[PDB]
Amino acid sequence: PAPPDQKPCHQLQPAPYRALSESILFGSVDEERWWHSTAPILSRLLISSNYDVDVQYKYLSLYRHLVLPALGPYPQRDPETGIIATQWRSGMVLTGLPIEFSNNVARALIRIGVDPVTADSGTAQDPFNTTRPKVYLETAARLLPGVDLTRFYEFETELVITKAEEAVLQANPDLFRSPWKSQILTAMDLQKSGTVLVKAYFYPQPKSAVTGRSTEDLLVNAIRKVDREGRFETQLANLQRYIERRRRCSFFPHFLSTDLVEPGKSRVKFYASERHVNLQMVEDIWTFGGLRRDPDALRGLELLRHFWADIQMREGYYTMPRGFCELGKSSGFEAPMMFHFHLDGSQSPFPDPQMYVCVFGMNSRKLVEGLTTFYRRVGWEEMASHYQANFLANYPDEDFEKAAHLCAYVSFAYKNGGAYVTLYNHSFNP
Amino acid sequence: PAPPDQKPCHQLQPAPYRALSESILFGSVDEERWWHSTAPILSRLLISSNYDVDVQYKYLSLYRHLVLPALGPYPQRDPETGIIATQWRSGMVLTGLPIEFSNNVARALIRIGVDPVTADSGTAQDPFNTTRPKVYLETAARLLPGVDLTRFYEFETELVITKAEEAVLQANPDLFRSPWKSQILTAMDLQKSGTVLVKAYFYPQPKSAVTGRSTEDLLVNAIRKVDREGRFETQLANLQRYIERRRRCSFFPHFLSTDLVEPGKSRVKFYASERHVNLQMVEDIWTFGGLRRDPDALRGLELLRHFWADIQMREGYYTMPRGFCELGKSSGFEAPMMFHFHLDGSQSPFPDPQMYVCVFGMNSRKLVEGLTTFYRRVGWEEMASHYQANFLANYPDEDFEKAAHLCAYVSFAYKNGGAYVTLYNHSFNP
Ligand SMILES: [Cl-]
Ligand SMILES: [Cl-]
Ligand SMILES: [Cl-]
Ligand SMILES: [Cl-]
Ligand SMILES: [Cl-]
Ligand SMILES: [Cl-]
Ligand SMILES: [Cl-]
Ligand SMILES: [Cl-]
Repeated sequence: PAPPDQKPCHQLQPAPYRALSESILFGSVDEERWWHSTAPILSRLLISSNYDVDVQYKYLSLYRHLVLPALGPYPQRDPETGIIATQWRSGMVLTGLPIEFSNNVARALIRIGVDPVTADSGTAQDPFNTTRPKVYLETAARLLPGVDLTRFYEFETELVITKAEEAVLQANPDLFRSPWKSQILTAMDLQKSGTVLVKAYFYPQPKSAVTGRSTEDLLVNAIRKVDREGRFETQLANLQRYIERRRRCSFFPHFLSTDLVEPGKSRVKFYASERHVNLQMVEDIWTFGGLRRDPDALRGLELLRHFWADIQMREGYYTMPRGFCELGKSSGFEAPMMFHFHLDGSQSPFPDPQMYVCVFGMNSRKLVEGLTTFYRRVGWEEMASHYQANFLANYPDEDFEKAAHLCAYVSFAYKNGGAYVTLYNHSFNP
Repeated sequence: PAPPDQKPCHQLQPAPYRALSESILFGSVDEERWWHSTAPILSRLLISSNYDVDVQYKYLSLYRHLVLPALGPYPQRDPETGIIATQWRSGMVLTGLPIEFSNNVARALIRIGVDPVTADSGTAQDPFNTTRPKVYLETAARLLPGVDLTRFYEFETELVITKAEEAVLQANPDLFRSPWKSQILTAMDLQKSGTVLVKAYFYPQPKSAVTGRSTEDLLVNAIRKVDREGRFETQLANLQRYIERRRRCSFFPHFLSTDLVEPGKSRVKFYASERHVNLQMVEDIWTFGGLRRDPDALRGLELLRHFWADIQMREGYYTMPRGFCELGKSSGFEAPMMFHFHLDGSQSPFPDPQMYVCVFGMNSRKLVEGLTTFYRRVGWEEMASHYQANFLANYPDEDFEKAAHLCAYVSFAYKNGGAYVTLYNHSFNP
């Protein structure tokens, strides 16, 4: 596993962002303000991760053309409270913003997470944001080669509410009281070659409310129905058997995601949240109750233990987040830990697990110091030396003694004898 | 005078053009087809002229955002004749296309000439294209720093028809029978630093038709009225005295152009067409009847003589162009020679002349061979070696035994002890 690139880039206006900024005519004030609040962070991420210049420009232009209009209204500041939020509170970030850039610091790859929204999203005209995500994926599909939507349609049919089911949730608003209303989210994985890999995420909590089927049964029946070839059947069965063991409760099946490629090559990730945030519970999940203890499983768990200590995670029993914690809102915010399970079409009996720890509310500078300690432990030299100062460079006017919102989640997997660490960070500067 | 850069670039899809092409969503089919027919030529021009990568992207993006929508309907092919034209026939090129990229091969600088048009331009809704150029310059002005429109307004008021005068030309179409209907044209000079210098050109032949004032009196009264400080007064007077000498006819005042900067720093170029295309007439104009024979004037004229022979220009008496010669139309096309006079605000008694020879209808490959001979004569080594193959690389599928439309005009001046040569070339690939 070749160590990740990390070049320094602290510049407040990186050259590609300026070059485009001085050339773009925006047909919307919102698109213009979004750009100036996020494009500098994207541009820095791209040059620090050592993407080629041509590819930097491809992606900043794509950001401009495809993403900006899908971000909807620019966030607004409350005069007296100072809190800055958008009317639709996205399930993608705890700040509720519809945009997030994530940094795979094991490979130096950037991903753009987008909750496609309109001015009507959240309001009476569209209270569950049904159509705009689809339109976004459809547009991405015609623009971007290799983007195959067959998996999205199959899951949309099973996992997203129909127009009648909406009416039931409008007529009777007591049946779905959660403010987390996002059904679909998107992600574009930006490869070094210029190719974009698109993923869709499905959150069927509203379909659950209207049909009386639990989130688990929806996810599993969905996956099981779409899986014609039965490539996921073994891993899925054993994940179910594990969720069964756990129910006989703190483990909660939450959502899934799928890639958008040829069906017989497609791969799904099943997400579950866990509220006992402690290292004995991580082992239980990581090893499926001690059933999955091959060398690779245990070697990864030893390293997971090192990671957990290095970033200084606190143990605890943490309940699902009450509302949101938007910019201006104060965080020491505590939330649940999370796992995805990778249904990969291999012959492995168990799908590969990936841990997501919510670090939102932990001092972000401190957290990144702990990560640096971890980068050194695994010999990621360039990243050890340069990442922290690139991290802080994205939040120029911010106070890092108080700031605990800059990193929201960190994920850990073990792939090819190596740690895989991804930071999900604050992607917005007013 | 430091010799011009010229790097080779023969690639059919240069990297910046691909990078943008794979990222742009076009809200118009016309903008999309325009882009694919012209952006490769612009991208090649920019890398051969050795512009920085960031600046290449600034300008290709600007092309995309500001220019593409101003090009109006994509040109259409006639099934039986094969001729390819746009409904509005632009006065900017003999092909009638609203776009032209010109190459200053003395400095390696590119300029974008644009005739801003809509789907309505030329038709009953807008037969003289009055508003769209203004809108373009106004948009460029808010986008681009340093663009000052005070000069444009002053000349627009004097030189472009009012809405009543239009009505007179519609009601009575016999009063203006010329198909050259463009009143305003634009040019963006792309500097190496990233700064864009915008010029406006004014063609008052229609205002002439409705007011009964000759083109000359319009141009001179216009310049004279706008010139508060009297910076142009001496050069203008002597140019008039010369036009007077010539009338007492083949010399014809045609149009002017102005830069768009601070007024007291502004500079105008007065254009006139000459139909005795021969070297004795060039001397007469160049030296204002033998009144302007300082060493710089005569040293430039010696070099002009070399240029004229090297590109193998044919002498002759040539009358103004009857209609257009569009793509698919056959050229050995003969047209008038042309001169501009640079009213520069200096203390010189005479404004600097610049010759424009119409080479449209001369074999373009042959012409560029003759230019290469000229580049060598003046020691422009890189340009001598690489320009021809960069020229031909812009017209990939074309036959260069017949092709005489690829270069339309070539201009010659003498600035700072050195030749200044600019090619005005075909900027479109179907
Ligand atoms: Cl590079
Ligand atoms: Cl429906
Ligand atoms: Cl149902
Ligand atoms: Cl803390
Ligand atoms: Cl460069
Ligand atoms: Cl008017
Ligand atoms: Cl008048
Ligand atoms: Cl010839």
